[PDB]
Amino acid sequence: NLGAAVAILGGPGTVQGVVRFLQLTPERCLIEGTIDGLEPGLHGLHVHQYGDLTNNCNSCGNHFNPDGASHGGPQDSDRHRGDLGNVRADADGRAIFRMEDEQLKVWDVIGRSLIIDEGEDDLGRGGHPLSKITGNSGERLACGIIAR
Amino acid sequence: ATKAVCVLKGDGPVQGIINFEQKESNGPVKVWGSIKGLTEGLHGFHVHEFGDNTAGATSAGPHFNPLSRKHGGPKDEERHVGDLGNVTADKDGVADVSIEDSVISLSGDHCIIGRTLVVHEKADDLGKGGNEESTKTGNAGSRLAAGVIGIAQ
Ligand SMILES: [Zn+2]
Ligand SMILES: [Zn+2]
Repeated sequence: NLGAAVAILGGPGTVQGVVRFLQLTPERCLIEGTIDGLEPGLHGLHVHQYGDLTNNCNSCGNHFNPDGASHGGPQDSDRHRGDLGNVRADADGRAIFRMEDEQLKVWDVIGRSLIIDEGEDDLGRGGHPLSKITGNSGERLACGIIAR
Repeated sequence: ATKAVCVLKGDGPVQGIINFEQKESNGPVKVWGSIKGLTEGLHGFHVHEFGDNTAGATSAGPHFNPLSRKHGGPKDEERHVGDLGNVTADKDGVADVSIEDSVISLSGDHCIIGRTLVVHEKADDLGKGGNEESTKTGNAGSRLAAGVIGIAQ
């Protein structure tokens, strides 16, 4: 194994969940989690560069972007390392998901933050000034530090 | 990294913020912050092995002890890496914290980023209690508030 991690998501609201990370290979990282308390629909999921929870989720910073890339969806090669796309919450508000990522690596995100947003990540395709920056996903709902 | 932060939270009134900073490679790490809601006196102040708090103190584990040594105080040579001694809460419950340690680090095998920082119920006896529990937790007691050490700007 080349690294494992877990992040407990919490915020000043009903959103809360647990997401785990496992570096299967040097070039493939498994991400699985369950988040409750969400509005039914798509919600953006991103790794931010600072695990600073001193001000809700606002002190966590921008999307983890060590290569200086533009915002994108998981299938775009030009994307922030922390760009994980959207996850969908069912009618009951629960979002169960499982994905592999070929750029995000566990050892490089230990101590950073994982945030889920209130709206949909437009994957850089929304024709909005925030599309190439954040994905125009709105407010941050819950966050948590990627722990060892 | 050069800086780290941790927000201590718990089921009781114990809560605070602890900052970390290291300006030299494998050098000293300044640990400073504030905690409130404590009982007046000395309280254990340790870094545990894992940041996983899905099960609370069970998943956080023992003191961060990569060198497989017995419990001690920060000034002792036989200590856990996560052994940072006690903090002092005044008569109002506020614990103005300021520690400097070079066994911990913000890099390398002794890196504490991503682990759990816990303020405990009782005072750490620095591994000098005579019983075996002193060689494990210093009889510091239960967890009052905890948090994950995350990278800060
Ligand atoms: Zn992004
Ligand atoms: Zn110890």
